Amino acid sequence: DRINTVRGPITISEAGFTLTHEHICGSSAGFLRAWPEFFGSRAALVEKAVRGLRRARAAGVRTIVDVSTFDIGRDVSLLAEVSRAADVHIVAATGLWEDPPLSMRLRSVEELTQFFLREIQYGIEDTGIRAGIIKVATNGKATPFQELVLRAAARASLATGVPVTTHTAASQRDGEQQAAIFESEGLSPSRVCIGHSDDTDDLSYLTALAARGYLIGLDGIPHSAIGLEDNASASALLGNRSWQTRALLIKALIDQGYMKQILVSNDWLFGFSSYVTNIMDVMDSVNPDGMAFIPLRVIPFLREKGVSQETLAGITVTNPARFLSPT
Amino acid sequence: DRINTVRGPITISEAGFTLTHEHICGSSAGFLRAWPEFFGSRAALVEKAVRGLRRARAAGVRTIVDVSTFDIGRDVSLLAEVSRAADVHIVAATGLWEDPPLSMRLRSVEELTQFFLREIQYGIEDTGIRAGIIKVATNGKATPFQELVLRAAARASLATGVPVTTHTAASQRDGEQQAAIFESEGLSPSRVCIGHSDDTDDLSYLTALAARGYLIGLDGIPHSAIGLEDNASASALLGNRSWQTRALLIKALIDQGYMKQILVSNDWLFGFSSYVTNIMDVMDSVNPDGMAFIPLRVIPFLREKGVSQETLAGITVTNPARFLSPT
Ligand SMILES: *[C@H]1CC[C@](C)(CC)CC1
Ligand SMILES: *[C@H]1CC[C@](C)(CC)CC1
Ligand SMILES: [Zn+2]
Ligand SMILES: [Zn+2]
Ligand SMILES: [Zn+2]
Ligand SMILES: [Zn+2]
Repeated sequence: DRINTVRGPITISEAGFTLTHEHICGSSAGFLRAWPEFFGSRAALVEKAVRGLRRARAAGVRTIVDVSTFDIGRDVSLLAEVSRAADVHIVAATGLWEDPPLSMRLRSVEELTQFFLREIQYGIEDTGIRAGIIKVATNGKATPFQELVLRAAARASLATGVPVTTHTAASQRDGEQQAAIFESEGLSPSRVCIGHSDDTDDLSYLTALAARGYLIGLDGIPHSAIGLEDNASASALLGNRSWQTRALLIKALIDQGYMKQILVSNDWLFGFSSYVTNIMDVMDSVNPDGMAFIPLRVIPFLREKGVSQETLAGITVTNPARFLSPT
Repeated sequence: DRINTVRGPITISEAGFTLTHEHICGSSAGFLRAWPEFFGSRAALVEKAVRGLRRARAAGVRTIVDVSTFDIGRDVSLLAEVSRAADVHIVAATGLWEDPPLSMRLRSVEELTQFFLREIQYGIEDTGIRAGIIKVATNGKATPFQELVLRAAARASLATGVPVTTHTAASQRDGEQQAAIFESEGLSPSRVCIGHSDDTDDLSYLTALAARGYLIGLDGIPHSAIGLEDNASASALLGNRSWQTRALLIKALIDQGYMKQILVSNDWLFGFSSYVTNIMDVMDSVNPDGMAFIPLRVIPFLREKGVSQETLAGITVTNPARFLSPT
């Protein structure tokens, strides 16, 4: 009956309009602490995040799910500060992404389960802030360690009811192996969002996942390097498909009967140290609306394409609440 | 005229008997903060380190150089606590080892130089504690990023006078490429210790480095899996050469005229999360003396083999002071 946020438990009705895959800062463990000048300063990063979340709140957003893990450099004290100043709920994540250090990569499935359970059930570091989601990742066929991470995420979710959300290389159909591993541990697909699924146009892949009961994360809608001229690093990161092409996948899944299984987000950030220098400036030039892009641009676009206000409210309010509520 | 420690500047004469390659904890960035239970508890790790350093101090040690970097999970607040409780000076390190995260691996040589200079000239995180050595690493041919790290370490040392110490795969003669890169930046070999050099018996490699002026780090003397039965992970980490075989390299370099260029250490730790679970228990069974192994076992061994007290005092007191004193 309660979702954990960086400011404590909230009721399901308090979540409201929820972006289910976002980041305050995409970094690495300990990096903001050791090298804040990379972001100008910690205070500058806080100010940029607060301004952005305030603009998102003005556009209707009430909650974001920050799916930054330990190895994305999640700083829940930073999240708590930004959430208080902007009056936007923030759900924090446990799990591991694609850059775990040796001290994680050498661990067993049982050890990883203990760590994920620590952050869900006890707290993150010494903050008492508890994670409300488990984030995992593959980029193609799972490494042996990533198989353990997926299994540990399933075990932590089975013990707590907290959902799992994934990073995929969608064009490699990673979600199929992720699903197989999750189901081998007994995890219900209704507890799992297969993310970055808007990175592919393969409807046979997307509907294969949705038919089994998975939630489908169409979470990078504004990610596009169309127009960026001669920027190889931005094109490799953002792709050459338009935001409209990504957004139309929302309509496609609605038209196939999966409106209750769609989760939509921007996968935006306010600082970004785990990629090339100045990528944040490039991304901000692509999408000045930042996290407000979903309510300000995507929802009107889909309404114009014939999607009802009621269905879009179900996707942005009802589905995230059903997903995040521990079950 | 001063060496920076985790408790502030000390005079050269205060350093005394110095172990030049040690670790309080071999971990990963943020790991002790996020998962202290891996070590039992933070307090248990502190207590184990204080007991060990007190036993080292009783055996004659006055200073250790903790060559844990950012990506070894260096916690200078932990080092400061242990150094105060044990009355042993601890010199902290900057640099990067073999497990840098994406936020480091994507950086330029200029950016890395800024980061190393930050930790030497300003402070580590928000602690005001300044590093007194720069640690770098290769395992075979340098990766492109490791080339940048070596160059940035050279630049930081050229600006500050602080020395550089390296991790090598000694049997692959890494020190030769490390030397080439350092010298291409104008760094004096007298500011560089090529470490893990006791991992090889190749005198042609060791003397090639010493002839150019490098300091030679014979820093893992008690590392041996001889006697360990059927432990593949311990054998891969520690090797099958005896501690006596490693220690006799000290005598070999003395006999070749390099007594002033030898640095000796244990490469010991009190916690170790970046390898297999329970490796610390295995290592402690191999060498119950821990960091006291050099004064309690190696120095008497070399005296029995004909090395003078005066030469061993030069190696353990004079050489570390000459190396660490900024120049
Ligand atoms: C909201 C109304 C229901 C549809 C039209 C699907 C029938 C989607 C938009
Ligand atoms: C101390 C005295 C000098 C030697 C014998 C090298 C001549 C080493 C031991
Ligand atoms: Zn991702
Ligand atoms: Zn993301
Ligand atoms: Zn090493
Ligand atoms: Zn070491």
